[PDB]
Amino acid sequence: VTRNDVAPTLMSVPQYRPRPANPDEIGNFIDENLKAADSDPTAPPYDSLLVFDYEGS
Amino acid sequence: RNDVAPGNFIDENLKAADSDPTAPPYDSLLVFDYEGSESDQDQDYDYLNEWGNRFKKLADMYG
Amino acid sequence: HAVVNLINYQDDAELATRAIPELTKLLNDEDQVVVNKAAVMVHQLSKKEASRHAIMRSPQMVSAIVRTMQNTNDVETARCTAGTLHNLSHHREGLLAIFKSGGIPALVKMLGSPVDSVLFYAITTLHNLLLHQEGAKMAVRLAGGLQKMVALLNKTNVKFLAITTDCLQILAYGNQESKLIILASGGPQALVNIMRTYTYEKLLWTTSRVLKVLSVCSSNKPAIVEAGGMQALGLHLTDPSQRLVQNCLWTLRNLSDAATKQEGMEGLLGTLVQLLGSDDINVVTCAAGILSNLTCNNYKNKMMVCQVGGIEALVRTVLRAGDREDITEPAICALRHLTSRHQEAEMAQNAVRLHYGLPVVVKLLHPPSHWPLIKATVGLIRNLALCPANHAPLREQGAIPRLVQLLVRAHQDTQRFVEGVRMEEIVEGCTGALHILARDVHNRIVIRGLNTIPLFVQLLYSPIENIQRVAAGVLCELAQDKEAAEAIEAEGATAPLTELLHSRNEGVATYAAAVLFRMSE
Amino acid sequence: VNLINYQDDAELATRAIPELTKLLNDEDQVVVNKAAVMVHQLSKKEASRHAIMRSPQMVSAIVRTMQNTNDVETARCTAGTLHNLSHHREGLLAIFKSGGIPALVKMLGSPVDSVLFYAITTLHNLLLHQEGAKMAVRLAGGLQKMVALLNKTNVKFLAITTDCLQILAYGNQESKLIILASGGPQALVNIMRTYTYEKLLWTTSRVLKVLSVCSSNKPAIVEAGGMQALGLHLTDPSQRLVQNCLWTLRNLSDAATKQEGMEGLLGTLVQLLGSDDINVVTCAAGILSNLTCNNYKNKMMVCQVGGIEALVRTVLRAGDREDITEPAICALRHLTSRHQEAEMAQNAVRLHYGLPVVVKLLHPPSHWPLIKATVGLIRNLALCPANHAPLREQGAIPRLVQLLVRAHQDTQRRTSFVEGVRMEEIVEGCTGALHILARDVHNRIVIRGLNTIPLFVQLLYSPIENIQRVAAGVLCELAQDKEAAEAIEAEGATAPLTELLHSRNEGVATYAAAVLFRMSED
Repeated sequence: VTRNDVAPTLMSVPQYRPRPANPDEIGNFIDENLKAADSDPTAPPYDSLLVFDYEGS
Repeated sequence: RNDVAPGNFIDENLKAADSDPTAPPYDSLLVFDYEGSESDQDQDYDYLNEWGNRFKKLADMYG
Repeated sequence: HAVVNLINYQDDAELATRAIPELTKLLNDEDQVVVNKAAVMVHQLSKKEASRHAIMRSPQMVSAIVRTMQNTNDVETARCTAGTLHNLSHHREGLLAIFKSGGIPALVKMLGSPVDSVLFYAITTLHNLLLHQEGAKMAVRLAGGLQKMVALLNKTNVKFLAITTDCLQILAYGNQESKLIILASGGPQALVNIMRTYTYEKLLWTTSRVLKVLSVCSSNKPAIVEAGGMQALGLHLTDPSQRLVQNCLWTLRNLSDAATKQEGMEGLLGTLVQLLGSDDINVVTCAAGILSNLTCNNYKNKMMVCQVGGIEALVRTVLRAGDREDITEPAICALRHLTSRHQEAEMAQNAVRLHYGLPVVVKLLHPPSHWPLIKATVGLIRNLALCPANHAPLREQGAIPRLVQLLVRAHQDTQRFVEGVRMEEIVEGCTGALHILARDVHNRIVIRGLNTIPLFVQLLYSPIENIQRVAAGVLCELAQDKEAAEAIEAEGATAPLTELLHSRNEGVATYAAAVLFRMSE
Repeated sequence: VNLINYQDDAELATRAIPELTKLLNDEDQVVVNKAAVMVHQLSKKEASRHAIMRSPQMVSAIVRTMQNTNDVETARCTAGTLHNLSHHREGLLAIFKSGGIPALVKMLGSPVDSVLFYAITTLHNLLLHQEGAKMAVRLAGGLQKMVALLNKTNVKFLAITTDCLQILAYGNQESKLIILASGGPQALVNIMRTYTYEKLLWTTSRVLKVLSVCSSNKPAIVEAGGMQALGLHLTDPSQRLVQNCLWTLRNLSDAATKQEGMEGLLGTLVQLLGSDDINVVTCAAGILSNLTCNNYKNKMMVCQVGGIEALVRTVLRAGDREDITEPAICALRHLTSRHQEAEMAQNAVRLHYGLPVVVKLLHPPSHWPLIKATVGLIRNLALCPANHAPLREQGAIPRLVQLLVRAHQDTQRRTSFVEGVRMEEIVEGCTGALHILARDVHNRIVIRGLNTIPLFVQLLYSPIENIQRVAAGVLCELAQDKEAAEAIEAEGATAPLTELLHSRNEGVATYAAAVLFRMSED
């Protein structure tokens, strides 16, 4: 039939720092925070499950 | 099958409105109406001869 | 010999044909000692088949024998006359003769004789008549036999009782007045007594049948129960005689609806649960029905049935049953009763699931199932929902989709008693269930996810104080979520609901309140 | 003399049938017993057998005798009698019409082996040839008694029994359930791991196969150790045994993702991918697909037993056959993400010459389900920098953009599902593969040269967070270059990205703030 996406049972990885004041540093704030978004395992594509049901005759 | 019967004050006087024994659905009966759907080889009649005269004719036949 | 007999036959016969007239004339005499003697010879002749036929083939002879038997004051004579009839009683020719000669009323009268031999003869003859002579039932009935026969139920001869009770069965069958007479005569008690006193199979069986024929009566039913019928009949459920067992089962089932307050039902309740396992579907079907009724509004019985494993037995009953609604309905109702208003009701709700009841239960909601069964199934589903552990399962099986589907067809009709069930119940039924299912978040979603609110609120526009109560509870549960709480007032919620705050239903109120309340937050 | 003594003994039988009957009806238990023995011996002679088989009153009395009897001999006799009778169609119909099934079923509870054997065999014949026998056996409560018999040890008995179980279970839910409720899975599995009698093993697997389509037996069979037990036979010579296990294994597969100790199985499956039999390969590919879904230990193990190469070779050999390629490709996708061995697998696909065939599946005839899967796989393969160039040179970028455009136009013309797949997925999927692809400067150039920027920006206005994510994400990768950055700014991305900052999605906001920064970053 149709497939069903399955959420990745994480092993914990999220980690986004909050936007700091002193704009003289909001520039590197992104560099590291960005490396995080690229790492994020909770983003598609998700693994999928197809459900077979052949009973025969 | 005839049925047979037995500001947050809201969220606590509600816990009874849910657990009300005198509330539906009730049990019920179902009346059933199924109804479905001497041997004797004794030829001894001699006693007839020892009886009244009114039995003469009989005694004569059966001994 | 191969012929000597055949020669002596026609001979002894022709001789009898010659003797009858004389014996007739004698029986018609005024000197009762003559008649008394005559009666003796007649009885003797009646013992040899050749002599016998001559008598049967003689309306005057038989007529005389009858009169004499009923007017005589001599035991020895009554013994002979009645015995004679008894013997003729074994030939179709004789049964008719006895009948034409007015023997039935004379025989009934004999049922009053203190002499045991006369009673046996008499009852046996009537039995032969009741079984093979057209008119006997009505004649015996009209003659006051019923009262006479019930009156003999205090006798102890099992064989004699067996016959007497079978006579009652024959007369009581599908004849209300007869059954009413048997009652007015104290039959019920006398019968139950026999059931719990003797061990003769034929008598128990025979007796169980009169009870069966008596159990379909609105009047006798209550009596048999007060007599101790249920307990009594329960005693034989494990007898090796399958005919005794099936008959007790039928009777028990018929009486079942009236025994919902009887006690000492532990012996019975146990076996019945056991009987559900029988390889005989009819035994199961009966047990199922009996269980259904006995678990109706009697927390004590409910308790017992569970303690002995009724839940598994009933669930499996449903599974075996399949499409046979005559089996599923009582079985399902039994599960419904067993899953509420009693200590172990919590555990029951679990067991059903634990024995894979849910899948099939839900399935029974869909066709070919009928309304009487759906109404039952629905109620069972609702009770199964009181258990949180069943919320997910019931959803997965598709409970919600179909419930709502029913509520719709059901409602559209409470506008414009099908299959026996009145739709107003189906409405109160489905929504009632949905109400409890609504307790689970994911369900609420699925519930409103089918756009039900247009209906629910509109169900406040119902006079049926109960249909109301649940509609408020569905909302009271659905409004617990913001996105929905608003979609409720977006149809005209407060309007009716406000009023329903004054309703005389301690329920409808508390609900109607929390509904508006949350709705605006 | 053989056609002369038949009608003789037959007629001679019709001469004793009636009496024998009355004897079985006799009250003296001993009379009956002896009588049963006589009727039994009589059923051996084909002649007599037809006389009994035609005497409804005799049959009914035999059945009755069997169920009510207490003589282990009468039991065996009456049981046998019914059996010997069950070989002719009239015997079946006879035994049937006279309520023999329920009696037979009751007998399945006998401690007398001979009786059991007879009973189950009679019933079997009935199931196979008597119209109405199945439902009758279900009503009598046979399933429970039958599963209970799986406790036995006579292979030939078990054979029959399981086949009865199979016959009654096929397409019947209540039955499948009852089998389950009675611990069928555990019994069936045990057989599978204990006996070696082909016929039995095959039959038992056919039962399992039938149960495996049930939502309630599925988990049970898995939990009963079904996956592994079934695995034990993927090498057997009996192709029928093997194929049934494969089928059963595939139906169970979705419910076996959290199962431990699957090395062997996972191992055999990989091997089987090299079969000549399409059915075998297919099932294998299907099983591997599911088994590698969100189970990292499984993924790691497959990569370590030659899975990537095997899967690649299969996809290669399968050509247009999507029954093989979709699960295979999905497997490869699963194997290329979220696990310590992913990187290896990413290079593995390439080092085994899969990139070409993979990029190719992005083109017709390939259907949506397959394309979706392939896009996803290409995205993972793109995580490995050693795949950018090779992947680029296979013309994947131009094609992804094509699918992205068309699919997206579809999601737009539906404002004024296909083969299951919904274009919005293809949008997210393709934009996502371009986002991870946009890591190579050369690729950034190509993606940009296809005039994709304006479209990406548009996607920022998408309601679907994930699309928003990849759109902003690919935009971020491009914007790391001046011209690109300004071309983007000039497209009006500044406005939408700004608001995507107040997005509840961490990744989304980050990418947004990144572009807004990359743009203005002199």
